[PDB]
Amino acid sequence: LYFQGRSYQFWDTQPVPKLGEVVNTHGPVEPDKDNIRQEPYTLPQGFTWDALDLGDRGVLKELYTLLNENYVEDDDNMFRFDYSPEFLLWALRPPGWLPQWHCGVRVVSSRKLVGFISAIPANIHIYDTEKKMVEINFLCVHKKLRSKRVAPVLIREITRRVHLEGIFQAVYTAGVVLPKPVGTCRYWHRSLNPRKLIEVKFSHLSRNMTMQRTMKLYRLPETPKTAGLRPMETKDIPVVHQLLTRYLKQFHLTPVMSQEEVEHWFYPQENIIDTFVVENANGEVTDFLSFYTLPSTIMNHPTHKSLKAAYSFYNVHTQTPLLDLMSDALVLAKMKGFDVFNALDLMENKTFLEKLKFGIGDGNLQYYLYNWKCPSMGAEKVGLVLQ
Ligand SMILES: CCCCCCCCCCCCCC(=O)SCCNC(=O)CCNC(=O)[C@H](O)C(C)(C)COP(=O)(O)OP(=O)(O)OC[C@H]1O[C@@H](n2cnc3c(N)ncnc32)[C@H](O)[C@@H]1OP(=O)(O)O
Ligand SMILES: Cc1nn(C)c(C)c1NS(=O)(=O)c1c(Cl)cc(-c2ccnc(N3CCN(C)CC3)c2)cc1Cl
Ligand SMILES: [Mg+2]
Repeated sequence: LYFQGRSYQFWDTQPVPKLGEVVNTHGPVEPDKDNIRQEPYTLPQGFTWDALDLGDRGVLKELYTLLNENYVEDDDNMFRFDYSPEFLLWALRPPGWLPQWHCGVRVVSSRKLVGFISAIPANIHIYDTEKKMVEINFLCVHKKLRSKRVAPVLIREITRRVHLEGIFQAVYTAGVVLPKPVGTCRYWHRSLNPRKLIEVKFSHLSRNMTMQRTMKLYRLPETPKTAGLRPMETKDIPVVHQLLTRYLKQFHLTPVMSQEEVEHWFYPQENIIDTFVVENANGEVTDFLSFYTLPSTIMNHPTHKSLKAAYSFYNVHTQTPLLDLMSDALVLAKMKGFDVFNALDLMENKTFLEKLKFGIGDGNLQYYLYNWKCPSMGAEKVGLVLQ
């Protein structure tokens, strides 16, 4: 059985392994290029490239609107991600960000923004190799421009722009199956406000249960249990960096963060990123938990307009049991007004998902490397979370 809906006209031309090729080697698919195309790729007539300065508030709003109206939706068209402008700044301007890697497509005549793709730099540990790579995210084509082969042009153009800076590998996640996943993860969900989630058909009411009984089943403590939990502060930057660096060594695909990157990714910003640390009776920070804020717009519901979701980010345990840490994460999310807590089955997350009453969801998230041939891994060896 060859075809399963995709004969990969674009992807078969790219330096990636074929779907169903078993990989036993480790290394690049093609050599580092010593001459790179200087000219942007040709777009269809009436469209032009534009590098978006997200420090211009109006341009940031334009990107916000493109994504708010055209980024990831569920298959029944009830929910769409609603990344805030300030979130987008957090995700797209980490240390080493470049304006040319905020790659937009605009209509020539009206200047309307109809396409986007982004690269951010990251050091990536893949098995026994550490490479400088980029992370690709926020690939989006306006709904009215769909299936016109614009996505391959966006992909080739960010590839060129990244090659110009001397980087020849990338890491990316998507919901679609492409040549070739290095790992596959599943989304899991922990109800915090089950009433609302049942009302908007995110969850279903179980066979023999009432609304009041489902509320009781998912009821959480009013405050966390772990001794010495508190918000991350500036003084915790070094130890958070140390804890994460050491904790991530056990996995096979991880970021390798500088202290400035740890500051950027974890230092709390209201309604974007939350990090809590465990400072013990000695004064030592031994664990931390983190989650980011990503609501989804709710279409076609009479009462509820926004689904408030917290996403598990990086959780490091050395002295507090992981089960207790995540229990505290759920409590903190509840306290802050989240409707649901989402997590993937990567890292050690399978050790707590069922025990803490997460339900499995519909969506697979595929992890990919560009121009790096290595064996695939189980979800539990994946130690990388992209927003
Ligand atoms: C060294 C540096 C390298 C840097 C680059 C690294 C690689 C980066 C790779 C990008 C990582 C992105 C990370 C994220 O942001 S993942 C999030 C992606 N965004 C969305 O899902 C938002 C909603 N959907 C859309 O806006 C559009 O439908 C998109 C833009 C996704 C496709 O637009 P459209 O629906 O109008 O289609 P087309 O006619 O233009 O093109 C169809 C072709 O594109 C292939 N396709 C479809 N979806 C994806 C996808 N998510 N990754 C890679 N390829 C994808 C498809 O197999 C086909 O190719 P082939 O089957 O013929 O081969
Ligand atoms: C409440 C809700 N809102 N919405 C819009 C949805 C679909 C749900 N249901 S869901 O919670 O179970 C869920 C969730 Cl969050 C996300 C995805 C998904 C799918 C494909 N790509 C991505 N990304 C791509 C790139 N980024 C680095 C990572 C994101 C995410 C699928 C599901 Cl099915
Ligand atoms: Mg298109």
